[PDB]
This record gives sequence, C-alpha cells and structure tokens, in this order.
Amino acid sequence: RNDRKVYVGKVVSDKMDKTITVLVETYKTHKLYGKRVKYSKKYKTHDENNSAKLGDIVKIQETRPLSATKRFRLVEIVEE
Amino acid sequence: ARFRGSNWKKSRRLGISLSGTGKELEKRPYAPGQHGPNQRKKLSEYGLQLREKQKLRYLYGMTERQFRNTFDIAGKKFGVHGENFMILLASRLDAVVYSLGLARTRRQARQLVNHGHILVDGKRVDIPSYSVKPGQTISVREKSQKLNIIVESVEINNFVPEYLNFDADSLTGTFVRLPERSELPAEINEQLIVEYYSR
Amino acid sequence: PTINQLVRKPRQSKIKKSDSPALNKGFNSKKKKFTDLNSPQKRGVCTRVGTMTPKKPNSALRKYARVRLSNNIEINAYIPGIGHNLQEHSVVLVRGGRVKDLPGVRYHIVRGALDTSGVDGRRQGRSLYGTKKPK
Amino acid sequence: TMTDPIADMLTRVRNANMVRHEKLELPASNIKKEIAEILKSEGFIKNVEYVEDDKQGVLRLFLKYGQNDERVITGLKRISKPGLRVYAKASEMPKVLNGLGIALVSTSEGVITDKEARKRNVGGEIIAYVW
Amino acid sequence: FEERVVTINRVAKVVKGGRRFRFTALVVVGDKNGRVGFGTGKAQEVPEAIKKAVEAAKKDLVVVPRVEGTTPHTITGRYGSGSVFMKPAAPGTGVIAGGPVRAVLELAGITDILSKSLGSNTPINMVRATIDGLQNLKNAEDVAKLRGKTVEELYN
RNA sequence: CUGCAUUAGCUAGUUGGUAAGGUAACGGCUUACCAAGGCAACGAUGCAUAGCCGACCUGAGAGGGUGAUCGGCCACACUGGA
RNA sequence: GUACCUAAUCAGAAAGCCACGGCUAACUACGUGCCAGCAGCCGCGGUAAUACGUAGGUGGCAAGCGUUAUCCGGAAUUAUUGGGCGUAAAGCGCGCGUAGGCGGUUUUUUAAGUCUGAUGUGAAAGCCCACGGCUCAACCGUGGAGGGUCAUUGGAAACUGGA
RNA sequence: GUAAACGAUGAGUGCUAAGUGUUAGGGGGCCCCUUAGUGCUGCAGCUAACGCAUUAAGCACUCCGCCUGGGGAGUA
RNA sequence: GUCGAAGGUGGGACAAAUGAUUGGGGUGAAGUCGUAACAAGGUAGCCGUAUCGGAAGGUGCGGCUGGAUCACCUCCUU
Ligand SMILES: [Mg+2]
Ligand SMILES: [Mg+2]
Ligand SMILES: [Mg+2]
Ligand SMILES: [Mg+2]
Ligand SMILES: [Mg+2]
Ligand SMILES: [Mg+2]
Ligand SMILES: [Mg+2]
Ligand SMILES: [Mg+2]
Ligand SMILES: [Mg+2]
Ligand SMILES: [Mg+2]
Ligand SMILES: [Mg+2]
Ligand SMILES: [Mg+2]
Ligand SMILES: [Mg+2]
Repeated sequence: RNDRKVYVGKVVSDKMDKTITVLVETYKTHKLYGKRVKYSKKYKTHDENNSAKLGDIVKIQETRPLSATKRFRLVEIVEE
Repeated sequence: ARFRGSNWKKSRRLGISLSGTGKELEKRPYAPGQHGPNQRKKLSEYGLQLREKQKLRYLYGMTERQFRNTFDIAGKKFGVHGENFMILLASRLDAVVYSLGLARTRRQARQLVNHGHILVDGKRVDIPSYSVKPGQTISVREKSQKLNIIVESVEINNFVPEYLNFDADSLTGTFVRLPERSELPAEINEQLIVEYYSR
Repeated sequence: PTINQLVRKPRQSKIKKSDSPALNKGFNSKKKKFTDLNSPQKRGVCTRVGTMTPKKPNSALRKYARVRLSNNIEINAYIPGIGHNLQEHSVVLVRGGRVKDLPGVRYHIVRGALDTSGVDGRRQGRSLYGTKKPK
Repeated sequence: TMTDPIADMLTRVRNANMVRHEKLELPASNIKKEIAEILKSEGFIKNVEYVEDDKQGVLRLFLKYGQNDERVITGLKRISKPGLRVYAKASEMPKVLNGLGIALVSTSEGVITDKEARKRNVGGEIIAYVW
Repeated sequence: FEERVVTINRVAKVVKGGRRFRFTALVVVGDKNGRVGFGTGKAQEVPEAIKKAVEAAKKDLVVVPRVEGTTPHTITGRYGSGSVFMKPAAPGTGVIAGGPVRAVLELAGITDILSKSLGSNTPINMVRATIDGLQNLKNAEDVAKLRGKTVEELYN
C-alpha cells in the first residue's frame, strides 16, 4: 500500500561494485533575498547488475539500509 | 477617591471644570502656584496632547495605569478609537452612578460604589472600575435607601442623559444603550489623546 | 550590491559594545576562569580612594575610588554626592555609568550600600544618594 | 550585452514619455506586443502597430497625452528581473496605486492585468507596474 | 486660513565688525479643506519674519486631493535629500507624522494618515518633500478622465 | 535548523562487494578476503560556542533578540567502563 | 472556622518617589562662587545659577518611584522590503581568462520552478476574535481563527528551466 | 609589483534636445548625409552643491569589485 | 584467550596565564625645541620610492592638480 520516495537523477560515479551514486538536483530559494539557487544532493543507490553507467539519467527508490550509506535501489534507466 | 487632592487646583491647571459647575474657574481661571498669575507661556504640541489627556483622566478620576489600560481595550473595539474610548469611560459604574444623580459629585459617587451602597442587577458591586453594559439596572442598597446624601442628590433634579433611564421613586436607573459623542462631554478632543498615546 | 552578490556574501550588522564591560564578567574560583554574565551591580574592595582633576573646560577635585571587583577586575568608580566615608579596603557596590569629565572613570559607587554611607544633609532626590527620610 | 528586452522596452517608453515624444519604434517580440496591447486596452497609450518585416519585426507605439499636455503614463517599473524573479498568488496580487494603476502579469492564462488575475483567481510572474 | 510657524532660525552674515543677525521663519498656511502652502520670511524680528512668510505661503498654495480626510493613495514626496512616505489610513487613526509634516498635513485638512520621514530632517526640505508628495497625488476621477474611461471601468 | 577560511584538504573499517558472526531489527554493526573507493569551495576537516521545539520580547511589517515558569522531545545521575 | 455574610465603633491606624535649561510636563528665593558639586547628549558652576544644595510652588507617577544591567525600536546606521561608491567612506593600476551569475527572435514538446483545487497533518497550552464564570479585572474555562519553505494527489502552459 | 598607477568616474548593452570644431574613413549633390574616435558649449533629467549632460554623473537590465563615524592602523 | 576503563612512558599540536626586559599607541595643564601644512604659507602641495637629519622634515627620481601667478605665443566656446 504505502509507497516509498522515488527520485530521478544523473549518475556521477560507478567505480563501486553494484553501487552507483545519483546526483539529484534541486533549487532551494534563499530565505531572505528570494533568489533561486542550485542545490545538488548525491544519493547512493543499489545497482545489482551494474546496468547503469556514468552519465545516464536513472530512477531510484528508497529502501531499507543496504550498506553504511546506501538507502536507495535502481528502478529503471529513464535515459542514457 | 484614589487621588485625594485639590480638585480646584486641578481644574485651574487644566482650564476645565472637573465638577462641571465652573466654580473653580469663576474667580481664578489661571493655573495654581507662585507663577499662576501672569502666566503667559505657550504650550508645545506635546504639552497640548498631555493637557487633553490629563483633562479626561482627572475628569473621570482614574489613575494613569487604569486609564491607559482602558484606552488600550477601547482601541480593540470596532469604530473610531477616540469615540470608543470616551463611551467606554462613560460606561464605568462611577460615571453611571454620577449621571443617574445618586451623588452630587463624581468622587462622592465613587465612594458610594466603593462602600457598596449600589447594586447592579440586584447584586453588590464594590469596584468603581466596573464597566456597565446596556440592558443592566443600577439600584441602591436597602440599608442605605434613606441616606441623607443620596436622598438630597435625588431631590436635586439633575439632567439624565438619553442612554440612561432613571426613576427616582425606586432609585432605579437603567443603562439603555451605549452613549454617543454628542451626549459625552464636548470639552475633550479625543483625537489629541489618541495621538498622545501614539507618541 | 547585486542580488547575486548578496546571496554570495550576505549583509553583516555592526556589533554592539557594552559601556560597562566589567559588569558583564563573573569569575569562577574553582575553575579559575571568567564567565559571561550580565550583572546590574558588582561588589568590590576600594584599592584606593582620592581625587582626580577633570579635563578642560571643567575644574574640580572629583572624588573617586579605585576598586577591585568580585571578578578581580580593577576599575575606577566615581563617588557621587557631597562628602563620603570611604577609605582603602572599604567594600562598595559598583554600578554602570561613566563620568564624562573623568577619562578612565566608567562606573559609579552606589551610596547607602555595603560600607558606603548616605550623603549627609541631603533632602531632595535622596534615593539617588542613599539617604534615609529625615522626618 | 542586452539582458532584459522587457526592461529595455519599458525604459524606451519612459524616456519617450519624458521627452513628450508622439511615437516610439522598438524591436518586437510576442511578450512586448502583448504588453503593448494591454497598455492600449487600459488607455495608457494611444495606438500599437506591428510591422512584420525581417529581423523579428518592429513595434510602433503611439503615446497618449491628456488635456493641458498632462502625461497619461506617470511611471513604469520593472518588477521581475533576470537577476531576481517575482511571483505572486491570486490572493497576494498587488494593487498599483491603490487600484489606479495596473500590474502587468504573466500567467498560465496569458499575460493579463492584475484585475484580470484577481478575477480569474490566478497568479503568476509580476512583469511590471504601470501608473 | 490657519497658519503655523514650523521653525524660526537666527542666521548670521559676517561683516568687517561683528555679525548681522536676521530671523528666518518657515510657515505653513492652510484652510483645512484641501489647500496648503508654505513660505519663508527673513526680517530683523520674528513677527515681521512670520508676516512675510505668511504672505509668501498665501501666494503659493497647492490643492490636495482627499478621500474622507485621507489621501487617495500612498506616495513618497521627495525634495533634495528630503523624503516623506505617506499612506492612507482609516478614520480615527489620527495623523501619524512628526515635525513639519504634521503641520503640512493638518493644515491641508488631512486627519487620518500614516507617514515616515525617510530622509533629511531639515525643516524646509522636509516641508518641500511633503508638498511634492501632495502635488504628485492623484484622484480617481482625474486619472479616469486622463485614461479615457470611467471610475467603474478603472476598478473593474 | 551556527560562527569562523587569520581553518583547504579530510578519510584506511575509511567507501563498495563477497562470506560468516551478531542484533528486536537492516546495516562495516563486527571480523576474514578483494577492490580503491568515500567526503569536500553546494564549505569537507578543524576550531569555538550551544540542549532543540511549542513558544517568549520587540518591530507597522520584513525582520531582530531570546529558549525562565508551563507542555513535548533529547541528554545526564560524584567521574569513567561494564 | 480560611473565603464569604451579618451587627457595632472610629476619619480615626494607611503616601511615597523622581523631575522642573532644550530634548521634556513643570519656576522663583536664598547659600555657593570654575569651589563644593551636576551631567543621557549639548553642556552647567568664577556674585543676577529656572542646570550645583536647601526652601516654597509646580509636573509626572503613585504602593510604588528612581538608578543600574540586558534585548528590540527609533537606526533606511548592512538598506529583500529599504542605501551607496566624480569631490563626503567606497571602482581592484590594467589585461587574459576558469567556475559561477546572467543572457537575442520564432515554432513544437516537457511540467523542475511558476499558478490553482482536494485530502492528511502542523499536539495541548500560548497570541488574536467571541462567549461564559470569579462582585470587576487580572485570571480561569469553552469555541473560533491563525501558524508549512509541509506531504500526497488532480489540473494550466504565459515566463524562467529541460528537449 | 608599488604611485594623486586619476576621468580620484568598473565592464557590457540599449534608450533620451541641440550647436560647433578636429583625426581616420564612406555615400549623395563648396553643400548634404553618414561611421568610428577626439574637444568645446548646452536642453530634459540628475545632483548636497560644485557640476554631469549621446565620450552621463540621465533613464534602465546583467555581472564583478568596493563602503558603513574619526583616531588606533594599513598597525599587531 | 579476545575486547577493554583507568594508569604509565614518549614526541609532537593547540589554548590560556605569567615573565627580567622591550616597542610603538592613546590621553593629559599655561612644559622644552623649532615652524612642516593651510595665502604662491614665504622652497606650491600631495602620491610612490630611496636616502639623510634632534624633530617636524630635506633631498633625489617619476607622477598628480586636489597649484597661485606678471609677459608671451598655440588653439577651442559664446
Ligand atoms: Mg524661494
Ligand atoms: Mg552547555
Ligand atoms: Mg522599522
Ligand atoms: Mg534595521
Ligand atoms: Mg574619498
Ligand atoms: Mg580604474
Ligand atoms: Mg495548538
Ligand atoms: Mg594602491
Ligand atoms: Mg583610485
Ligand atoms: Mg563624436
Ligand atoms: Mg612653513
Ligand atoms: Mg612650503
Ligand atoms: Mg641633505
């Protein structure tokens, strides 16, 4: 029933075995001056078969802890 | 009352008859003190606002803290702040008793209510600060129905404003509705007091 | 500045200094250290008592005391009023407020507190000089 | 180089109005044309002509002056800018000069005035103030 | 026409021996019905300085559009370094203003308004800034006529 | 959700994988092996200071200051470990 | 045996603090004579002191009144709202150039920003509005309103972002 | 690696009356028009004033650098 | 037997206090010496740099006008 968060982002490193780091990009607004400023967050996601490659836009979903800092699993490769 | 001072000196200072008779200003309409006579200085804007505020405050025989609190609560009502403040000051049990005429002086009415000779809706009220509201009745304690002071004041037939409906046979007054600016004393420019409390 | 410049380097307000720094500090003897605490007054012991000459154009022999406070800071405190009963080793209460004539005198000695006596013969504004009501 | 064509257009209008010029020619764009049409509909300018030539086309505005030579346009102010963009909700739409002026807005329902934005209950990017 | 003396200032011109002192008076004049003006007068004594200032002020008057004792809309009047922000209020607010601004507004007849001197507090330039704001004020009917519409069309 | 660059490099169970052990529980949580990964000018690391919040004071507002009493959450019980 | 109520006696037991040169409401006389002393700033005091001390009077408050300490305001004096850089403080001595910020006109598409509706939640107490109960009020109680840059979901495509 | 390294005036971009010189060009009939500089005079507008004013210090947008009382001190 | 608090030993890091003595800074009363700057301030001043001198400062090189001025020529504006 209850679903888990899903994010879309680019792959920025895959040197780790079966792990890819996904950079999700957002734009937080400055609290006083109100300007739009870029905000990047890197997500460590599980890539069982090493399908994803450095550069492709992939999709990840939140899971239980899988490692010291892995909390996401690769769902599909939206683009490449 | 709480301010037990020379009401004549206060009337002379403020250029107003706090009693309403004018006796204080009849002979010496100038300020008290060594420099009273031959006083010719001109008040500043702050001085004028302060004098207006003091006129109203000493007219209603209140302390500064209570006066300020009443002004604050009046400001929260819908309408014109100054008019609301004036009608709220009028609604006080001291003012209602004095207008009904159970005493010849505002301070005398204050002492009456303080000593409990008055009843609102048939129940004792010792606090002159009590804020009367429309639809209520002011009576007199049975043990004090025959007081010389109250009976003499009732005999002296004073004018009863429109917002008060009085019957001297029963010594029973009714607060019909809220007063109006015309009914309330015109010697006060409430805008000056509003500005005084603005700064 | 541009909005981008403000985002990169936000505006920075001027920092405010106290006029009575010596009152903002307590001392912990056990840890042998200073601590930041705002006090309205501090007790002290008069290291010296005497007179100082005001800077021009004023002229006088203004009465003052050099005081070591409970926090071990040594200050100069003016003695207000006419006549005082203070000497070295007197224990006094010190409040803020400098004397404009006196350069290094940044505090006042309260009258009528601890050792300091009220002003003798004072009748108007007595509370400011620690003098009882004569009656 | 050029960074805000809308600001350039507003400043052209302001400068021409100050010098009391009658007409004003500027390079055209769809947003500029819609702004000019809103100005005409509201009565701040007299006429708007589009010249469908090469090089993106030209807009030819005709300014409006009342009796006594009084200027109908008192002032134009760019609100949203490339350096900082401004958006407002329908319930937060600002009134220019207590309603005596217009705020040109850009909305999902086209660039309209603040009155129309409030009526349709929409917000958007507050392009400019005119009064 | 009511008149209020805003400021009186003793100015000096240096001469080979001593100084020549004069009195300058800044005065505001108004009917309390939408007409206000200000004037300055210099004389060897303050009564004559005031009289000259009053004559100049009466010569120079402006008409203040109003709406039930308050201005039609918010305005910032500027002159030199003077700058006065003024904003319509509701009845019973009073005139929330300081210094020469209050003189100008009261004599113009405004009884409910909020204001703030944002610039120089020199009285003559404050008065000039306030007058500039009142001059630049606009009324609904005049703006509708200028824009070729009705008040109802203006407000939609 | 905090100050400092007159703090620019930090990290070696560190980052990932495999196996086992361990736990109410997933997990470098721990161990063995393989790899060299991980963080950082979007401020890592270091240093200094600090219980956090509902709220409280002030200000027209935007903001600024504060975190007593009362309620919630956390942490501690002479100091350290079990 | 407290609150509260009743009956009797007495104006009798119950007013102090600061200020009065301008800001800032309130002025005169004596003493002093750059001394003693005052002082938040400007300043005051050397024989005519409304500024020092006392007295009369007056002003503001009042069971409180003053002083000190600290915070916000006034301060648009860090300025998003809401400031500047010729001479007042402020354009690097000048290039070349990286990251970043920003970016000319039209067409199609996306919905990250942007706009709009629904649902859940944002405890209680508190602030604000109303009502009710203490004789009034504070206070207490009960409803309402508020507070997210919140989340999930459905819609629009003008502008910014992507193709 | 610093100068009163100055126009004591950051770069880019557009827009806003005019008159008159000069440097290097171009087009149309000594004249007119025109491009880029370099000077002077001068509107609107700006400015505390002095003054600036198509070579802005006017009107606007983008980005950078810099300022926040005087000394202490361009010092520790 | 593994882990393991405290402890011990060692060389480093950082912070605070304190130290014979020493350096300029600020303030202060009519102190002493001269008079650098402000007028062309009596040698125009100031900026960077070098060096010298009790001291302010002088001198050299380059720069600036934020410099007064009698005669001359060279142009530009009305
Ligand atoms: Mg004139
Ligand atoms: Mg702590
Ligand atoms: Mg404010
Ligand atoms: Mg502020
Ligand atoms: Mg300068
Ligand atoms: Mg330069
Ligand atoms: Mg709640
Ligand atoms: Mg330099
Ligand atoms: Mg320079
Ligand atoms: Mg040219
Ligand atoms: Mg000399
Ligand atoms: Mg010389
Ligand atoms: Mg020599």
